[PDB]
Amino acid sequence: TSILDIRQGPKEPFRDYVDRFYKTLRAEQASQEVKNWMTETLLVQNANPDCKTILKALGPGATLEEMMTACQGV
Amino acid sequence: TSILDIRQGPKEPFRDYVDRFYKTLRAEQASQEVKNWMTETLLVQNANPDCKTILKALGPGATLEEMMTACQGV
Amino acid sequence: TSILDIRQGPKEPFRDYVDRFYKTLRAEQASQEVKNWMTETLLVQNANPDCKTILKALGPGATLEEMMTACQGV
Amino acid sequence: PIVQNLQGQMVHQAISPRTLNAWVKVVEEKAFSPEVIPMFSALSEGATPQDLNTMLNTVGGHQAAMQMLKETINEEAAEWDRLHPVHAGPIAPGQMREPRGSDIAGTTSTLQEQIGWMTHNPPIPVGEIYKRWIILGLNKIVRMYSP
Amino acid sequence: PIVQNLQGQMVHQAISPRTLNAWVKVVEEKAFSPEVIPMFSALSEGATPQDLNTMLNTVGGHQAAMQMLKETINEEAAEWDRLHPVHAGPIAPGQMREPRGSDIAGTTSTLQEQIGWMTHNPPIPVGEIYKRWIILGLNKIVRMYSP
Amino acid sequence: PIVQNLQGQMVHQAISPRTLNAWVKVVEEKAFSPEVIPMFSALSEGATPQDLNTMLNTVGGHQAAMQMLKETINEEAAEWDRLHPVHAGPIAPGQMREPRGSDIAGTTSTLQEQIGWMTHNPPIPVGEIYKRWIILGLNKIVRMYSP
Repeated sequence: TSILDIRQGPKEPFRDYVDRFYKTLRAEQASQEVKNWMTETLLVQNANPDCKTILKALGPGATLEEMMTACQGV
Repeated sequence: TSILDIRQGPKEPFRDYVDRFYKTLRAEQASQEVKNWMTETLLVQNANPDCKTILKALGPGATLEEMMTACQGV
Repeated sequence: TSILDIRQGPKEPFRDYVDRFYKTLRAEQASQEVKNWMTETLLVQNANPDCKTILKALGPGATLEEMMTACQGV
Repeated sequence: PIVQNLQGQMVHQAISPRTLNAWVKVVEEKAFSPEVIPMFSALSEGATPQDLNTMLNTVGGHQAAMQMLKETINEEAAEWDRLHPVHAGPIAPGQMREPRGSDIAGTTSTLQEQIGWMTHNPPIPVGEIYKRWIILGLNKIVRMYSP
Repeated sequence: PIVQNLQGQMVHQAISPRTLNAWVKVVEEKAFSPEVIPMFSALSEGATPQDLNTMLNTVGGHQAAMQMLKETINEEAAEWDRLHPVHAGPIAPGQMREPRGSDIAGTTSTLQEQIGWMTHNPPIPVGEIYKRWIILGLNKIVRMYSP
Repeated sequence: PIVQNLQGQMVHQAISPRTLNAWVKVVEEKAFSPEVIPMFSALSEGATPQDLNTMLNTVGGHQAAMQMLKETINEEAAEWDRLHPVHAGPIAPGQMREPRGSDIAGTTSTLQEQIGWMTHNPPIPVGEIYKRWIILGLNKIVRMYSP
C-alpha cells in the first residue's frame, strides 16, 4: 500500500490513523526533509473533516502530543 | 509433483503461483542454463489467460518485481 | 504384532505398507541374511493383488525407489 | 561466525541452534515486515558469507521473494566485478588473492579463505559488502511487498 | 563431535540434548522438505560417523525412506571400497590403517579410530565423505517424495 | 558422570536437571519404542552405575517392565559372578579389588570405588558391561511389548 492511500476513516480515531501513518512512513526510505514535508502535509490532508477542522485551530508549530490530545473526542 | 504439473488457477493470484514455481524449481537440481530456460518459458505458459495476456504486453527483458506488480489486479 | 501379520490392504497404498514393514522389521532382531530373505519374500507376498501384479512385472533385482514409484497409482 | 577468543585472537566458532531457530521464527512471524532488517543485522554480527548463504538457504516459503533476492545478490555481485577489475599480473607467493563478487557471495571461496581475508592485516569486510546487498535487496522486497 | 579446545588441540565433546532434540524437531516438522539438507549440514558441523549413525538411528517414522537411505549408504560405501583398493603389503607399526566404506559408515571403526584419522596429520575427511552420501541419498529421497 | 576436566584429568561431575528431565520425557513419550535405545545410549555417555540406577529408579509407570528389567539385571549380574570367579588369595595393599556383578550394578560399590576402577590404569568398563545388560534387557522388553 502507498503512503497517499493512507487516510482517516469517518469513525476512525486519529490515533489509530497516526499509527498507520508512521508505520507506512517507516516503509518509506526518502530524504528526511521530504519525510518532514510528508508529515506536515499529508497527515492533516487525509485526516477526517471533524478532526481536520480541530487541527486547523491548533495552527502551525504544533507537536504530536498536542495533536493527539487535540483530536481525542472526535 | 513434477514442474510441468505446476499451473496457475483461474482465480489464483500469480503471486501465489510464482511462489509455488520457485519452490518446485528449488527441488529441481538441473544446470542453471536449463533452469533459466524453465524460468522464461514454463512460468508464462502455465500462467492463466487473464495474466498471460498481461505478461505478453510486458515484452521480453522483464524482471520479477515488474511481472509481480504487473499481474496484481488479475 | 508379528511380522507375518503385516499385510497390505485392498485400498491401502503400498507406501503406507512399506513403512509398516520396516517399522516391524525394525523390531525384529534376526541375522541380516534372514532379514534379506524377509525383505525379498514377505513384502511382495503380503502385497495386494493389484500391486502384486505390478511387482511381478518389475522382475528380480529391483530396488525400493523403483518399487515405490512402480506401485504409486494403485 | 568469526569471534574473538579469550587468548586474544580471532577464531571461527559455529552459530548456535537457538540462534538458527530464532532466525527461522522471525521469518515465520514477521515475513517481509521492516523489523526483519535490524533483526537480521543483529543476528548477522560477526557472520561469514558462508553463514549468510546458510541463513538464506534454510528459508521455507516466500519463494518469489527468495528468487528476487538471489537475482539481486548476483546483480550486486556482477556489479562488484565490474567496478573492481582483476589486478595486474600473477598473484604473489607472499600474498593472498583479491576477492570477486562470487567470493563475497561465498560461492567461490572456502571458509579458510573467508577467515584469511577478514583476519588478515588490513582486513577486508566481505560480510559488510554482502550485508549491504542483502539490506538493499531487503528494501526491494519491502517496497514491493507493501500493499 | 570433535571440536577445538581452549588449549589449542582438537578433542572430542559430546553433542548437546537440545541439539539432539532440534534434530528431532526438524524431522518432525519439515519431513522430506529441502530445508532439511542445509539444516542437517549446519547441525553436522564437526560431527563423527558415530554421531551421524546416532542421528539416523534416532529417527522415528518414514521407514521406507530410512531403509532407502541405508541401502544408498551401503551402495556408496560398496563404491568406496571398489574405487579405493586396499594397499600393498602389511600395515606399518609407525602408521595407522587406511579406512574402508564401513569405517566411513562408522560401523567397523571405533571412536578413537575416528579421532585418529581426523586429528592426525594429514587428516582424512571421513565425515565429509559420509556427508556427501547422506546429501546424495537426501536428493534421492527429495526427488522421490516430490508429488 | 565422569568427565574430563580442562586440566586434563578425569573427574566426576553431576548430571544436569534438563538432562534428567529429557530422560523422563523420552520415557513418557515413546514408552517401549526402539528409539529409546540409541537415545539412552547417547544420554548414558560417560555415565556411572550409580547414575544408571538413578535413571532406572526415577521411572514412573510400566512397572511390569521395570520388574522384568530388574530381574534381567540380576540374571546378567549372576552370570557375571559365575563367569568371572573371585581371584587367588588376599587382596594386595598396592591394588584395588576386582568387581562383582553387584559392583557393576552399582549396589555393593561406592562412587569413589566406581571412579577408582574407571580412572585407574588399565581402566575397567563397568558402565559398558551394565550398558549391554540394559540394552539386552531392552531387547527383551521391546520383543515382548511388540503387539
